[PDB]
Amino acid sequence: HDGRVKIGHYVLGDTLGVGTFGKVKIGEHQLTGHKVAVKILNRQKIRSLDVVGKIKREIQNLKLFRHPHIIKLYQVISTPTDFFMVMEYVSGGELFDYICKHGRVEEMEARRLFQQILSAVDYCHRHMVVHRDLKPENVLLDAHMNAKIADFGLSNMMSDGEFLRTSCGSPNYAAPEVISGRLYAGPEVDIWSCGVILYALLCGTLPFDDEHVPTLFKKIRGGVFYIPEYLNRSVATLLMHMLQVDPLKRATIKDIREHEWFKQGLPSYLFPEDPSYDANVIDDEAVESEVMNSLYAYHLIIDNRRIMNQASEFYLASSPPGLKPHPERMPPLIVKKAKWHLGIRSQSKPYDIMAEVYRAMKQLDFEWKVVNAYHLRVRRKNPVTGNYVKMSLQLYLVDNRSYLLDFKSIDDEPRLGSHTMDFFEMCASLITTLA
Amino acid sequence: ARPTVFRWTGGGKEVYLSGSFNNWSKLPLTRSHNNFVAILDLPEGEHQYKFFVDGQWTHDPSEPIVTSQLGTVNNIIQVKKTDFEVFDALMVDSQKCSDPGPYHQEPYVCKPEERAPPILPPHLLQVILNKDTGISCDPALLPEPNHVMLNHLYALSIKDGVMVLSATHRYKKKYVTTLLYKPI
Amino acid sequence: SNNSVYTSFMKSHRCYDLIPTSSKLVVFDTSLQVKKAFFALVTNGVRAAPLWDSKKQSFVGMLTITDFINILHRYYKSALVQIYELEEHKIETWREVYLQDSFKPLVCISPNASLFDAVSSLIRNKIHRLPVIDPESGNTLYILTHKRILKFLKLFITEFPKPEFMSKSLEELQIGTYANIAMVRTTTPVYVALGIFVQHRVSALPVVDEKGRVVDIYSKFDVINLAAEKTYNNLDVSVTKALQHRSHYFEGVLKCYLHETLETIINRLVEAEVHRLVVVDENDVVKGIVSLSDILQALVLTG
Ligand SMILES: CC(=O)N[C@H]1CC=C(c2ccc(-c3nc4nc(Oc5ccc(C)c(C(=O)O)c5)[nH]c4cc3Cl)cc2)CC1
Ligand SMILES: CN[C@@H]1C[C@H]2O[C@@](C)([C@@H]1OC)n1c3c(c4ccccc41)[C@H]1CN[C@H](O)[C@H]1c1c-3n2c2ccccc12
Ligand SMILES: Nc1ncnc2c1ncn2[C@@H]1O[C@H](COP(=O)(O)O)[C@@H](O)[C@H]1O
Ligand SMILES: Nc1ncnc2c1ncn2[C@@H]1O[C@H](COP(=O)(O)O)[C@@H](O)[C@H]1O
Repeated sequence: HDGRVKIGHYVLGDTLGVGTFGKVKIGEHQLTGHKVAVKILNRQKIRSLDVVGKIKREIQNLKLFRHPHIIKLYQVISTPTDFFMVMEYVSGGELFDYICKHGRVEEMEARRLFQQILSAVDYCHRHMVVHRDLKPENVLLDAHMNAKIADFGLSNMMSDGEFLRTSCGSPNYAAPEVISGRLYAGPEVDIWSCGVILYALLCGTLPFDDEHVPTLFKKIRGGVFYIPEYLNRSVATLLMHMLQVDPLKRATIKDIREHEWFKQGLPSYLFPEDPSYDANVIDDEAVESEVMNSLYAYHLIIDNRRIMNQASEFYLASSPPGLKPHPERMPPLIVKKAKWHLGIRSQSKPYDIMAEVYRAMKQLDFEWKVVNAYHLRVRRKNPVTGNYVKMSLQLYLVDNRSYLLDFKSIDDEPRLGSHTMDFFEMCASLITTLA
Repeated sequence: ARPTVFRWTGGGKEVYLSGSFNNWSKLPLTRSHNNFVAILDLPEGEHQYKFFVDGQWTHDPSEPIVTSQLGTVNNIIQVKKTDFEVFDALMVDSQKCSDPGPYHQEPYVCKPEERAPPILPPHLLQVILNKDTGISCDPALLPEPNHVMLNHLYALSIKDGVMVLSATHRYKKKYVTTLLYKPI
Repeated sequence: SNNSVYTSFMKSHRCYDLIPTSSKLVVFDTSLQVKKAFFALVTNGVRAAPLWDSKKQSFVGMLTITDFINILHRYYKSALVQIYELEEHKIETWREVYLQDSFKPLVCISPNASLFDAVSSLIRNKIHRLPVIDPESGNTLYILTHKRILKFLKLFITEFPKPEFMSKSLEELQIGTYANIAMVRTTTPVYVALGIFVQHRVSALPVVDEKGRVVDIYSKFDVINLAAEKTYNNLDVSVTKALQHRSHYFEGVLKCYLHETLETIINRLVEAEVHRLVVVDENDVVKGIVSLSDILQALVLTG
């Protein structure tokens, strides 16, 4: 008999490539010849790096995900030595190879591919996931030239009040703060990478490239890149906004969706709140047994959601760039103004601040956990409610001579009292003691 | 079905697998690029196996070994029920790692390296209450907040012994920016 | 045919559906001075604020502009003398003298509770504000009003068949009060106007000139401008002088006719974002007042 390497009825063949974690091999069905992509993850190698939780979360996300521009995960086969991830196979290969072969991608096809990439990116961000490794090498193409993002890894979840500092990605596609090794929010980091992809599609070159690595990162931090004469004035402004050095000034998916160049020939089924989206995409919200293509109440929720979403100015405020005012607007106090600040600010030494924090907490009978020299997990038992109030303290650097102590509530387990009031009162006690 | 992977990482131009399940008979392994593999359907329990590389008996040193009474050194792999379900397998890999403590009123000792607090993210300075909402909108309304500034405290400078605190909290898909005027 | 379609709608929708995506809530500690609290309502642009008792560790009540009216009318003496009670009283000290022989517990709603329950609660307790408190965390999420309920219902009128009452006139349906209408003259002092809002518990007083025409309206909301302009110490001034600040960007008193259909009254109230309209006949003689309280009581509770 032949020594054919078989896994879950699939015959393993040539290696398609090596990702951030694991080896990817082609799989063809023993009976039909159906092609799949099998990512093999060595169990001991996962234990050796202590990224079990990362692999566990990576599998969880790819199972839930359902998007036409993200590589679909069919099944995971567990063996005593390895993990076999059976995925959707795409014959077209890397977008990087397509850009190289044609030298430069035409405006019509470049926009079509970018619209698909941004749709897949928006799906991840709405599902609290950030890829952190967007590049034409990680963007695959199907027989019908449709872009499907892949190589989830070097990626992490997005939680409320938390930031990500891990430096992930290739230097040419990494944002200025990743290069700098600074804390960041998830979405603007992926948008910078998409900006480089759009530049690479339309030009066939990188906006920030150099042989000398320190010069390359100086180029990224400076944000100075060539805008060739063949690029139209409209697409030039989009690239300039997406590749903005300042993350607060940087373009959002909402800004790109509104941009005149991006809007052209954009299908009505790619983004939410679009005429064809509600009719072509199944809402995750399930209300346990599944009933499809049979009469009866899911669409009633879809209709009700559409009315409320259409009714803007009712659920959200409209920031200003004649106009009737609201009858309940109240006049200014009499020529008086006030400004809010994030936290108590000190100009003294970092350990001088921390020593005062420990002295203030012990006088207030607080119980704390030392996570980092500048990061604590503080607790206090409320006497009336008989519950525990949890919060997180973190010292940051505002400027070279200026510091800040950040206060953040821990949402875990107050029916008798109030969780938000418990946090404010715990903060007020600490601020007053520090004087 | 119960698949078990037998991968020979070492060098060689000819590699055979011989184990207790094959009654110590030489099974040929197909090569890719210095990788001789075979996937076999095997039941639960301990299995003694060895490799026959280029006409010589050898073992994989990266795997457990059970030496026989006559000095026969061969590898052993124990098939486990947990090894076939991925979540169960990952559950074991977390426990096997074996790599913070209780709530204490003791201050943390100064770092031996001694280095600097992290640079404040620009996203946190985007104060929601310092922004104008427009005359037409209901004054109670606010714009959609960034997830990174949620659960974070924001305060006003103490005037006449009254402290004003604020934080943006999220209930389901909706957000609330609670303000509290509390005299000290 | 079913006239209970709006009743079934209110019973099916939770209070959560009305809460905005992003909104602000102002909370006051019961130990805070009322003058500071009334000034804080202006600087934050809010009419009402839930009260937090730190000793009991529970939400006790609400501080509205009605509390300011009640403080001014009870303690004002002259424009020559300071109102010591407004200048020195704490929220807790004021709540003790107001709830004396008339104590009141906290009237609230859960975000999981139906809107039918919220509308019923507002009518039964004769209130305008209703705090939405989550029973899990104990946090006050939003201050629910009549304006919010009707504007939400207005978005869904095209989703269900309109009942026969919508196509019927206000005279045939008899919605609103048409007897003993509380009004003020153009020269009426502010202190007098405050005395009528307490004695009658009404939210607005139409301003009528000596000839007999309704030039302006004096709402409970307009009273908070006395704190904003810091003109609360002089209540001898006329209501015309008190409303002089809004002379610009004011079309006039929003009125409605008895012959006009209920549907057009609701649309006009939702578009203007106001609490009430003055009812007049074809002859234009004032017939009465139609507030959202009368609208919601007729569309939700009566079927
Ligand atoms: C006719 C023919 O050529 N048949 C086949 C011969 C063998 C083939 C083959 C099929 C699968 C494997 C395989 N390769 C594995 N690599 C594993 O761990 C890794 C994963 C990723 C990397 C980068 C490494 C590594 O460090 O080399 C090891 N586990 C593995 C488990 C298996 Cl079963 C190795 C070779 C493919 C075609
Ligand atoms: C650096 N890029 C490579 C290109 C290559 O291998 C990688 C490592 C990278 O892709 C992200 N790999 C690909 C995929 C994969 C998934 C997870 C992690 C890394 C991955 C799949 C998934 N289905 C695809 O068919 C298939 C595809 C793959 N690669 C290919 C080369 C040619 C044809 C298909 C492939
Ligand atoms: N100025 C007024 N005079 C007499 N009744 C009024 C006046 N304003 C409102 N009402 C009535 O009082 C009730 C509640 O008033 P409101 O505070 O506007 O909700 C309703 O039945 C109104 O019709
Ligand atoms: N019918 C009306 N015509 C004109 N202004 C009104 C009317 N009803 C209320 N207002 C104004 O609307 C504002 C809010 O008051 P309220 O409607 O009680 O919330 C106040 O400044 C009132 O003077």
